[PDB]
Amino acid sequence: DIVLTQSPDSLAASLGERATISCKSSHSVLYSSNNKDFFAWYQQKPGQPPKLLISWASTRESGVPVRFNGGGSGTHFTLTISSLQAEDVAVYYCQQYFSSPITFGQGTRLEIKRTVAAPSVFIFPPSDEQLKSGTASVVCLLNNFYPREAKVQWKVDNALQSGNSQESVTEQDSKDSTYSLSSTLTLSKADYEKHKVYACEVTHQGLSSPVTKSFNR
Amino acid sequence: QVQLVQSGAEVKKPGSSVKVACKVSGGTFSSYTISWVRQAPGQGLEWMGGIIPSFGVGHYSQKFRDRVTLTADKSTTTAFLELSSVRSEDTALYYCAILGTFNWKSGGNYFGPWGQGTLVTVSSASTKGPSVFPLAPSSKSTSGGTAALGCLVKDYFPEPVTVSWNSGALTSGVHTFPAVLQSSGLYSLSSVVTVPSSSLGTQTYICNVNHKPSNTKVDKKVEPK
Repeated sequence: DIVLTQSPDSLAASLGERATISCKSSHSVLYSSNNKDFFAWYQQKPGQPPKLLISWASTRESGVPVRFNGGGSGTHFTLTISSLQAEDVAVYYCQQYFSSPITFGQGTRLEIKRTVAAPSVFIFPPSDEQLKSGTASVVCLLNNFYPREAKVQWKVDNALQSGNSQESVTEQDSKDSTYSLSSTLTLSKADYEKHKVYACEVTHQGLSSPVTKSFNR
Repeated sequence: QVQLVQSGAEVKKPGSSVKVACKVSGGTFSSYTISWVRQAPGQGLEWMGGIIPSFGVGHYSQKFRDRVTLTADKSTTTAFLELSSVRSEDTALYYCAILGTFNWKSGGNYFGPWGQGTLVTVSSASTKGPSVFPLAPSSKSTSGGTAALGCLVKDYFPEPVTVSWNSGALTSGVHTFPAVLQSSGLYSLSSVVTVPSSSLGTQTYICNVNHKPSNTKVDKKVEPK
């Protein structure tokens, strides 16, 4: 089969910088008669199907900004994004449609590097409806931060928790290039009522020092 | 422009057969190749095969040839992907797309629309609808002119749930987190939205949770605590 090897696997670049993504095919995808390359570039944004950016190695599809450019021929191809903008965050895929089976590159994840932004930290006690059943979830929200690295630790009456919380992180925002993160501490109602102080301790490059948000039950 | 609309998300037990439908708008298969592409977690995009319904011919990749069959219903211009002997490893987003190849006869339709994707989950666990709990705003969730509130969508299976706010009227500031698989085998996610802290006494906020695999629809008012 024609194997497409994409480079790089991941990329972080500031707004206004040029991003370069490369694809190498194990066999030529060039049709000798018309000298057309049967090669395409796709962009996949979170929650959406891949969207065609470039066909025939270098033909830009309608609605695609002129910052997007495709080049190369035969076995070596490149996708160049000039003047990166926040909405360019996506996974980019090369594709060959010369010979069956159709094959795709493995994907290049593009991250936007913006200025460090500290999270706004918010905390939410369990709802009484949830407490009307035997469970209690405490949610710590780290909103709109960059970079992605953040550490969240739960303390209950100053005792560090392990194994009873779970984190989820959004994809990078397509407008402000930030992340958000939720940490959920799950306890039985019985255990929740034994303790008073529930604390989320947040450490992040954008904070003057470890910040902690808590509440008294 | 032609549009592809696929059937809804689905959970199927191991060893069962699975059918994903792909309705092609425009009333005709014309000379299109309907291809199917799998997106499994951590394996990018893989082409499974394609059918040219006008010629009654299909082709496959070696990986899927022995357990996939493609069909088309010409009375409804709907193409179907059929997976046999499903395994946990087949849990994936499945896309249909108008994608042809030079070596097969494209009709010139190498590029076409993609469908929206169909999440197929392969599991013995039974379908369970969400509990939806409010994440009430308070002094602990405001930062000056900015207040955060949300909904905790818990104890559901399978993915996905969809969350909108005020029936789609509120989009700015919305963050819906990826679901996480809990120790229970069930999924949980939260959806949060940041709004002006001054609106908290004036504006009503409703999270609209849709879980189609269980046909559960829940609208929960989120009030200040």
